[PDB]
Amino acid sequence: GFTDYKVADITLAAWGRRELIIAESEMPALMGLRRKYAGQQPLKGAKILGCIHMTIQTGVLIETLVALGAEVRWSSCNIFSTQDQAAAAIAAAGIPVFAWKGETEEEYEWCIEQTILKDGQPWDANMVLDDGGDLTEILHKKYPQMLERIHGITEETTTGVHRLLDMLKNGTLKVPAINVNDSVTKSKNDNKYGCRHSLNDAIKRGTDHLLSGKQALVIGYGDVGKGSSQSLRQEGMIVKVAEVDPICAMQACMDGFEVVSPYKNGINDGTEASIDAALLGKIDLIVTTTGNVNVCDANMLKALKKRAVVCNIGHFDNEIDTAFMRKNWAWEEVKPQVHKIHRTGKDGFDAHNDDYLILLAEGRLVNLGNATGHPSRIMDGSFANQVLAQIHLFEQKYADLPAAEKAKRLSVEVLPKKLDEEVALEMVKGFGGVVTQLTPKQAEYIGVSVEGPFKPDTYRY
Amino acid sequence: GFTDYKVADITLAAWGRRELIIAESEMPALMGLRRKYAGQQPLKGAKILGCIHMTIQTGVLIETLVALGAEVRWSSCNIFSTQDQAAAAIAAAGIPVFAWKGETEEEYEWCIEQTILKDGQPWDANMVLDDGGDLTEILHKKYPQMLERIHGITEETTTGVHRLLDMLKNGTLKVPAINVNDSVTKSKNDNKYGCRHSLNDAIKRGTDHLLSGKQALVIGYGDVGKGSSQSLRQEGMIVKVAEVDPICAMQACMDGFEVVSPYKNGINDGTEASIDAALLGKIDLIVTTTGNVNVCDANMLKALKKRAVVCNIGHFDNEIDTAFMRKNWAWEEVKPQVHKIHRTGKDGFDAHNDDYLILLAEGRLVNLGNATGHPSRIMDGSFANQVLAQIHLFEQKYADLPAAEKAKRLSVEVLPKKLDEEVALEMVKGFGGVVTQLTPKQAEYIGVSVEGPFKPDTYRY
Amino acid sequence: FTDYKVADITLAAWGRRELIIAESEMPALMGLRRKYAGQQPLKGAKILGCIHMTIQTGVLIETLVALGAEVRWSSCNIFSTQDQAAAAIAAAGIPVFAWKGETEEEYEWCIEQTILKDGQPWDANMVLDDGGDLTEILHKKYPQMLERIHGITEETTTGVHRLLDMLKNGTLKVPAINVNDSVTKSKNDNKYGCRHSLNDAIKRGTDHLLSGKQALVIGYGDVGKGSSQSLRQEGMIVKVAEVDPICAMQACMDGFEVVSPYKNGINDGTEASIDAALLGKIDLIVTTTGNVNVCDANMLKALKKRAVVCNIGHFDNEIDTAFMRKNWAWEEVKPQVHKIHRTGKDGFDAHNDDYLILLAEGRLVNLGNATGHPSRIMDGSFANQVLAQIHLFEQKYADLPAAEKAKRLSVEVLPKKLDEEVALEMVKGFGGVVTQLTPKQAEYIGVSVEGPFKPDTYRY
Amino acid sequence: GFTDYKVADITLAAWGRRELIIAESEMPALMGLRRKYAGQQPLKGAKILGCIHMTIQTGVLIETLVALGAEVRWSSCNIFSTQDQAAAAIAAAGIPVFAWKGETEEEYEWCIEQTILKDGQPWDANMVLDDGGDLTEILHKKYPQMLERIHGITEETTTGVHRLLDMLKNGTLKVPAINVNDSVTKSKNDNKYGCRHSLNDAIKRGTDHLLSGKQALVIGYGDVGKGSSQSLRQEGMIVKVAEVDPICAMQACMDGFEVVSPYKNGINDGTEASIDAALLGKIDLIVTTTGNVNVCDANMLKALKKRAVVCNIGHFDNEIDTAFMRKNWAWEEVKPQVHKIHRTGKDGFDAHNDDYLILLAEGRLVNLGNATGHPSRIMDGSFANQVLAQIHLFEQKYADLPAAEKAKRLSVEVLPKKLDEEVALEMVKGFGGVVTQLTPKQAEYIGVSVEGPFKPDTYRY
Ligand SMILES: NC(=O)c1ccc[n+]([C@@H]2O[C@H](COP(=O)([O-])OP(=O)(O)OC[C@H]3O[C@@H](n4cnc5c(N)ncnc54)[C@H](O)[C@@H]3O)[C@@H](O)[C@H]2O)c1
Ligand SMILES: NC(=O)c1ccc[n+]([C@@H]2O[C@H](COP(=O)([O-])OP(=O)(O)OC[C@H]3O[C@@H](n4cnc5c(N)ncnc54)[C@H](O)[C@@H]3O)[C@@H](O)[C@H]2O)c1
Ligand SMILES: NC(=O)c1ccc[n+]([C@@H]2O[C@H](COP(=O)([O-])OP(=O)(O)OC[C@H]3O[C@@H](n4cnc5c(N)ncnc54)[C@H](O)[C@@H]3O)[C@@H](O)[C@H]2O)c1
Ligand SMILES: NC(=O)c1ccc[n+]([C@@H]2O[C@H](COP(=O)([O-])OP(=O)(O)OC[C@H]3O[C@@H](n4cnc5c(N)ncnc54)[C@H](O)[C@@H]3O)[C@@H](O)[C@H]2O)c1
Ligand SMILES: Nc1ncnc2[nH]cnc12
Ligand SMILES: Nc1ncnc2[nH]cnc12
Ligand SMILES: [K+]
Ligand SMILES: [K+]
Ligand SMILES: [K+]
Ligand SMILES: [K+]
Repeated sequence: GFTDYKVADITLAAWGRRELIIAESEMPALMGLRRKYAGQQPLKGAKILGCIHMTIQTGVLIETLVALGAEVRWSSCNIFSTQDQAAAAIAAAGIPVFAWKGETEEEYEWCIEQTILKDGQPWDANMVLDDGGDLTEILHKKYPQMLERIHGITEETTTGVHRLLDMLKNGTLKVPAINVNDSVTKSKNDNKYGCRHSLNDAIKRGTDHLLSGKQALVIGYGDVGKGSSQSLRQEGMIVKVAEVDPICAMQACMDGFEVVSPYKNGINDGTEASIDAALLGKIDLIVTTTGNVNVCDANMLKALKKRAVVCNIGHFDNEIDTAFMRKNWAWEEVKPQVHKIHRTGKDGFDAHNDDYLILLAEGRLVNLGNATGHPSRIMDGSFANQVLAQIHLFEQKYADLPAAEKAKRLSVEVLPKKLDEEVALEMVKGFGGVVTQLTPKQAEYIGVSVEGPFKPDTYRY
Repeated sequence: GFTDYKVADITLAAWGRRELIIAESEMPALMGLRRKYAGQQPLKGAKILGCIHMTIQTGVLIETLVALGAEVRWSSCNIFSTQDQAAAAIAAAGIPVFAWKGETEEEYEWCIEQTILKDGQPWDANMVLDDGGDLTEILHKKYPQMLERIHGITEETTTGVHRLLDMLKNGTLKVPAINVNDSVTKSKNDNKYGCRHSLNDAIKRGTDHLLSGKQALVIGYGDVGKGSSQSLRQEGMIVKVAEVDPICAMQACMDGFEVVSPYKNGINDGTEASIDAALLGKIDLIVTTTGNVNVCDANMLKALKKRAVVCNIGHFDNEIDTAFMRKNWAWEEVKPQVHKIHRTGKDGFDAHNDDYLILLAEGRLVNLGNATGHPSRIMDGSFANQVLAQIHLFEQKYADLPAAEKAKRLSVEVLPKKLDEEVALEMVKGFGGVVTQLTPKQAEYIGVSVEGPFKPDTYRY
Repeated sequence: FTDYKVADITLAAWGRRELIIAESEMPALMGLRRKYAGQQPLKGAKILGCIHMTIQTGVLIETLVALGAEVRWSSCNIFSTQDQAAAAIAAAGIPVFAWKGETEEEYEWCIEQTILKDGQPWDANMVLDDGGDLTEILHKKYPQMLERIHGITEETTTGVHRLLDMLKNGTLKVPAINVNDSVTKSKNDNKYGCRHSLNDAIKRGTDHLLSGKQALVIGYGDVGKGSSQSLRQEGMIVKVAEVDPICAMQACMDGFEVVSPYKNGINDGTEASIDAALLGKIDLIVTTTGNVNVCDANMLKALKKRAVVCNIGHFDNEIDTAFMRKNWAWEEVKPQVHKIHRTGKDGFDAHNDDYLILLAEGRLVNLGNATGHPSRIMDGSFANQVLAQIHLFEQKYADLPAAEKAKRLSVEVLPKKLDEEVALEMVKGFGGVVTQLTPKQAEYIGVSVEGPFKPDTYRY
Repeated sequence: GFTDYKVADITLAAWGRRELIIAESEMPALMGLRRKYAGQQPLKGAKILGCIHMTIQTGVLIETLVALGAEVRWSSCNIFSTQDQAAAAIAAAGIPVFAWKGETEEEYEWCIEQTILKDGQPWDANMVLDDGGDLTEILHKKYPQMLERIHGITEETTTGVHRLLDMLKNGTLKVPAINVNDSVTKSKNDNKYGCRHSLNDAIKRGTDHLLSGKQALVIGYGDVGKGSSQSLRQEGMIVKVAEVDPICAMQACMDGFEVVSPYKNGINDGTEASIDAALLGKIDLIVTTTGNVNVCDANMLKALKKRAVVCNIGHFDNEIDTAFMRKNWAWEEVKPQVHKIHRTGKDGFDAHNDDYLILLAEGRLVNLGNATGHPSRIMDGSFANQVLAQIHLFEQKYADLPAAEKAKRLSVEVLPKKLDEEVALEMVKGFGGVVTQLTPKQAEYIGVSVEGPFKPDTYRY
């Protein structure tokens, strides 16, 4: 009689299990780790708080951690990203999970709290796995005593790493962390190619709009913006790219994109006069990818072409001034996570009004909100890194170390390149790719071991 | 009465000057450096030994250094890469240059020595600009006393940087260097997009082969191999990629390439039996991009499809076992830098034999050997970095330090990210791109200064 | 009003919301609605319609109605209905018999409910068909009804083939317009529609990464061309099979390796003829041919473990699914997604690794596992349908003297001038601006400034 | 003692022959016709006037017609399209050819005349092969008596076909013609894919400009415009497309291009006010592809961005108003077939003026003028069709019919689909493609013969 969970519909469990069994065949690096370490049980004694999108892919990560000996308590890190059949299958396996698609903000907080508390008292957690830093933030602000027992944080995504680095800079980070994002088999796989697969996927499921021949503006051209621009361009959109980083803008130009600013001369003075109204009046689709605040602002929303689609694929919804739209314009739900925003006014709308925007996932991460996020074979790389980072920090046992040794180890680190390569090798074999072996003379010639690592730590790929 | 040069044909100078004037309009970063620094003359007193392909683009580099106060003596770093109209225009401007297309190895060594020796004695050089490390090697081995007076080396390319780091670890490097290669506006501009532009260019000029629908094998998937693979795929080739680095192989898979090895199970035991004969007998074009030795070896060459094209776009011709082909097979020159290599024997050939390979540029860098290398607007980035690096090491005056101080200063460094971004900004403006400026609130939100730098040094782009 | 059968009438409001959006995506269709509503050119038309009951078909239906027609509608595929579209049409008072997931028997029942009203043949006088099933039932089972019918407007390649065989045999009883071969249909819908919707359906069904994986597309006509591009743009390594060497030449020039599932291309019915090495490397096979058994039993036995199998041609007999029902065990993953266990027929190991994934039980995959073509592409096809319906209805074939009937009993396409007028409205929908020839320029190339701009021989 | 030719340099013949031998291995359909028909000499007694770009590819066509029994007298159909080594190799083989790169207009006419006249009298020609209709026109206008002996014309290109169809409409065409252009293995191969290969090739050879990230305007989107647009887009240009045909414009939208007009509201009223100045002011490259007159007019040239490249890949140079530019602006030759046009006036130019355009090949066919036109493997399809068309008409012997029978036989027709398919099969096999054979049951199912043809004649591919 297991009841230590909360999900939308437990009867979806059999369906979730069927898709988990498929996903395992799409995840050779993660499953290779499961088979490699199952006998050693390197996570025996680990008690992991996890906060990441409760998808089928996260399901395979959860069961790998458990198979290596960990206990876990799990929530999603976004209100719309849970796949309810994934959550059901995890709960039906006797694993505490608190997640459903379509949580309210209040419910989202409650779900994180259900992982932190067991039977009304703080759980004796000793490890954290996080995506975006929400669970990390709640622990440091509301449950600081628990961090006295926690050996480390393994953080999934660019935004959460930024939050960790700010805490470290400020002296407020209480436990060490591994930046899982900046493994090459994560950042340059998940962040870029994941969004390539899943951005156009989400726009199609939400609107079924033809994309070919239409105009797109992508705000940002980091890993997520590069992959997002590709997602649209490969469908035949005419893509323009905005950037504040001239190196990233240089890449956009060389990649065949016109680089433009929403603001005249690139200068936002906060008034409508600084908006490039002619440019925005021609845009059919705007996608924010920055990790920054208010990069699709109210004046931009006022100027967009009628019936433009607006969405965000960065971690948080404040990339888009949705608060402005809630205050001033009338929202018509088309179907879950698809809203028409009628720019004619606040109090009601004409069902046949033509002056509206279409907002996807209420500005939340659109690939997870309106589709299923990244595919299993991409998340394979990210979640193999997650498992290796959990093992490394749990084995280090930071919480047990004397104070002077803790001080040596209070940092935010990445996994060694050798492990990055071993993850990548299993991914390549999943495609049937064959990696060539250096001869001894060739390895000597370029100064590497036949076994790698093959690049210096400075290398950017 | 200027005679301090050696070029193919001085009457080509007018043509070269016409193309330099065009190249100037395509190189806004370099020309902005001219405008900003000409009055300050930051290279007054600099005496630069330069060794880099004597192209039109290098001409704009040379005249920028001169305009900023330097004296130079120049040679090419490859026997086939000079553009004779560029060499003549430089010589006609009264600048010492020793370079022509189609040098012999002996003539190549002689041309570097004419830069080192003025009127039969060592020139009082104090700066070095190099591409591949050949001039750097000759100074260290044959003219070590000249390095006592030299403040620095600015090294252009990956292979050259590797040779500098080898000297550094072995204690044999005598002066500090700036690794120009690893600016992002160099490595992820020049090395990649430059080869994208110029690889298919050179193959068309040399053979005029249709590439669409034919089978290519690219050896390597670093920056050069990435750009080379794109060069061929965008023409419609079916491109397969070989790699020893699993992370680079993972990128090739995700980029939509099949990853294969010339060797059964990737195991290169040196026998004919290890060659995947079925694979190589399907290949119409093989391109080496590795910076490594013998990656298109004798047994691969024996197995290639009849009439396959063989070429190299890494720095040195030993990527391909051309020595084996010289010893065993008969060479028929089609035209300069295009040879049919008849696998029927050494003593002569049937003019209508069908069993031959086509080798481009005798295995030397094919984009420079059979076309004109990278275009001006791409080399703008590389050569703006070269000029900033020359100013930086010349201002630092390493040669004037005491022995104790030199030891603490001897290093291989990259330019700071702020300068990398400033180069990028000028390139983007050259495309008409408009970079957005952060608001103060946005800059505070992501933790950067509004003027940049916008990324931590760990960032890979 | 009860003259309908849909899955769930309460989905009507949602369907109406999506119709209002689709109208903004269909400028050609809505321009026709606006130009002709006053003249009511379809007043008196009674149209039997058999085509995928999607949101896009809904806008087509309501354009016909807005021009004066009455209609009775069914879907031409058991899996292609969008239930919210069908509910919206039924809620508008329009007879529609269609839901997602019909059995074959329900499929036939639905078409019969359009043909019969109150248990006797409806007084139909026009037909709109997609694939020829409704056309075939009328000729075989209700030939008297064709006495009153002025024509058929047929949507798709397979349906046109069937019309041309009847005309050659002398069994076609009413004239037809081949809507498929308008350029704004064939070279828009058949190609770019599959480009948009094939990778869409495979992602919805499996959520598989496609980049880096190996695909085999069988056929390189308009659907194979668009299908190949749908996969290649995702980063698949796509190989193409063809029996037509001209289409094969295009596949080569477009950057694809052209291969055959059979050694030297010879399909002699033996396992020995299968290129097992080739098929053992394929992660995805898509059939696009309109032919029979082009992914046969022996190919299915030879495919790489866990390969995805689907069909985007009109009919499911492109794949030998009957063989798979007879011999292997089907595990439903979710609706229209089945694991087919090649370990035997009775039962399966839930952790078996030797299975295929079949999408939509071999039926049209873009419609079965996603929503088919997007509104802005279907705008072109369905504007041609409206013009074709108008033309044949105005011609009044069933009312002509027999000598006039004999002169008009044929299968035709719409004139090129109308094809250009549909395209112009599509281009304006993108914000494109077409340039007007000057008089000197028109004279130089020998066209009217108004068009048509190409001879009828032109292939685009 | 063979002197019946005129070429630039007969000593280039050995080089021409090496390239011909390579070309033969790239042209399997054409070489297969040599083998299939050599024994039967189907062209014995044929005397062919040939007028088509005197390239290496035309050399293989010429020697195929001779290998099947024909005599020929040849000229080029453009003043810049000849490869002088091809012309030399043909002359040295004893074949009358009159063609060199860089002819004047007067020399161009003289060369056609030398094919028509032998020893000062009309040659006893009985077949015509033409590219663009210039030879056809001269025959009909100046030598009409010769057409009483000619069995037919085989015309290569769209513009020539239009000129034939005009004559047929007016009743002035004197002999029947094969429209070679409209074989699928010609129009959808040569016109489209040939320009894909060779347009960016010629722009690189002429300017060495980076194309990635720059703005192009392509006028026309028929077969040449489709292939030209792809040539630029695949290099990373941002390509805009103009059309007068809404169906073709629809295809450009769906192919991912923005469709624009040089004129406001698309209305070309001949004034400067009609020009979309903001559009033209941002274009780096304009390419005319139409076969129409003055589609890049004087007001467009005045409005173009400084230093834009201007070129034409349609058959005739009047697509561009170069006459306006000769009459008003100063031309500066960069190198052969590359001119800077200084918009500062007619009376000289400043060597450092920035207000110029770059014109390639003086407005003539840019792929043939600045590079080598289409590659051998593409011209294989076109010229295999030419050979079959020559046999077809020659074996039908129109010139021997009475006038009343000629009238019924006079037509402009395409080759039957069966021959088109047979050419295509040979092209596919040259790539190593394997075509599948229908079973009897499948052939019956779709209503075709196992041997084909596989499509109705209405099919558009
Ligand atoms: N939805 C997903 O599946 C997914 C996956 C990975 C990461 N993410 C999230 O996406 C966001 C971006 O991640 P990333 O890895 O690409 O980070 P990144 O740093 O590589 O890229 C962000 C880019 O935004 C640019 N930018 C910032 N402010 C801008 C502005 N005002 N205008 C234009 N450009 C601006 C920056 O210059 C930078 O290049 C983060 O929130 C990250 O956590 C989402
Ligand atoms: N021609 C040009 O214009 C040009 C431009 C820049 C650099 N280069 C030269 O190109 C070479 C490569 O430069 P880079 O910047 O790409 O270096 P890189 O280190 O980024 O890439 C070289 C790649 O080769 C791979 N490799 C090594 N041995 C291999 C083998 N046996 N088989 C397969 N792959 C193997 C490595 O794993 C690596 O990824 C260097 O010589 C560099 O100087 C040439
Ligand atoms: N799903 C959709 O939305 C959609 C859209 C339009 C048409 N269709 C259907 O798709 C099918 C194809 O339509 P089309 O317009 O592309 O037809 P098409 O005639 O243009 O193409 C079919 C191609 O298949 C090839 N082929 C035939 N038998 C083959 C075999 N055994 N192996 C390999 N290739 C073979 C033919 O040579 C031909 O080129 C028809 O059934 C049509 O009605 C589906
Ligand atoms: N250079 C080459 O190698 C090569 C190869 C084949 C053909 N050609 C020549 O190229 C030209 C085009 O041939 P094609 O086969 O593409 O013909 P096409 O009829 O298929 O296409 C020309 C297109 O130009 C469009 N057009 C006409 N006037 C226009 C205007 N004012 N503005 C915009 N678009 C306009 C027409 O609508 C048409 O679609 C002809 O002269 C042909 O002989 C050149
Ligand atoms: N499918 C997925 N599961 C978990 N985290 C993700 N981030 C992006 N896609 C994801
Ligand atoms: N055009 C060029 N000039 C100088 N060095 C180069 N390296 C690559 N291309 C080059
Ligand atoms: K997923
Ligand atoms: K160059
Ligand atoms: K749809
Ligand atoms: K050529």
